[PDB]
Amino acid sequence: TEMSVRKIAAHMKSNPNAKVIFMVGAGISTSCGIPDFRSPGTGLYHNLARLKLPYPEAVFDVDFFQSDPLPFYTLAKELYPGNFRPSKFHYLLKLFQDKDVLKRVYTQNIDTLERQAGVKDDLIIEAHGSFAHCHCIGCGKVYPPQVFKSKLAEHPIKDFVKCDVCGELVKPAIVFFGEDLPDSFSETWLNDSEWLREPQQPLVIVVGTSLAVYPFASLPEEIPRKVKRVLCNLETVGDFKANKRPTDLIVHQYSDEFAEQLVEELGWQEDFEKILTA
Amino acid sequence: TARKSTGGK
Ligand SMILES: [Zn+2]
Repeated sequence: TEMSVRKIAAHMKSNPNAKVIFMVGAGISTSCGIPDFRSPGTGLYHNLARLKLPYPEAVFDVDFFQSDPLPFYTLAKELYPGNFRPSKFHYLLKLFQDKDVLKRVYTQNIDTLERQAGVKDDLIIEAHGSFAHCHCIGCGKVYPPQVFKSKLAEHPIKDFVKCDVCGELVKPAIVFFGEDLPDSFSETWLNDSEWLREPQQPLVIVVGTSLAVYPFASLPEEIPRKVKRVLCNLETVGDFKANKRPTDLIVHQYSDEFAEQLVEELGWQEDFEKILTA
Repeated sequence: TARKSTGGK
């Protein structure tokens, strides 16, 4: 908590021109009202919980989708951008960009709240896709998102969108379990990895993720040993657990609390509050 | 290349 936040600020103040890569997961959007989807109940996933799946990851599993598209359709209705406000942590990413110390944010989330907080498209890698377009799970043919978004408004949701070439189901280009990740993910990580290998020391900060989903969870062990890694998470997970490095910094904090503490350790409160009030 | 999963290495 305290000392490791001081050490992060210590690194940033002693490497003022260095940039930071963030790698984030579902924990940074829980405060927004988006739960980590395996545990349903009151809130966003309420009406998903009623007619519920044979396994927790069924809603984002392409095999289950094939067998029954209605649970995902019901979930997607709640997840289109515009339903939620970005969290304090999302706005911290915008503050790092304003200060010219944001190299990239790699996100496992599909809520696009990094974008909605104002992070530039160039600096966001949406590793698990987004609602920006649709695709056939058979052809791979691409479709505009409106083909799908319009069905989401119907009462009830029935006659799911199908491919006009091969007749298989069409869905948003979100990466389900069982599907390939977008080319931009591997290609940009390959470039940022080379940049991490090139005396202003960069920094990688991993926030709010269990590091249980691959290949995204491979990224922390691929950070060079000469580059300091930070994990801000409720528990020590992933490569930080299995293969601790002496310079690793662990912050067992909620992500909004971490944002608040780091902002005022850096002395950036006044800029941060201006961002928060817009 | 890389496919999404809960398993891995
Ligand atoms: Zn098709």
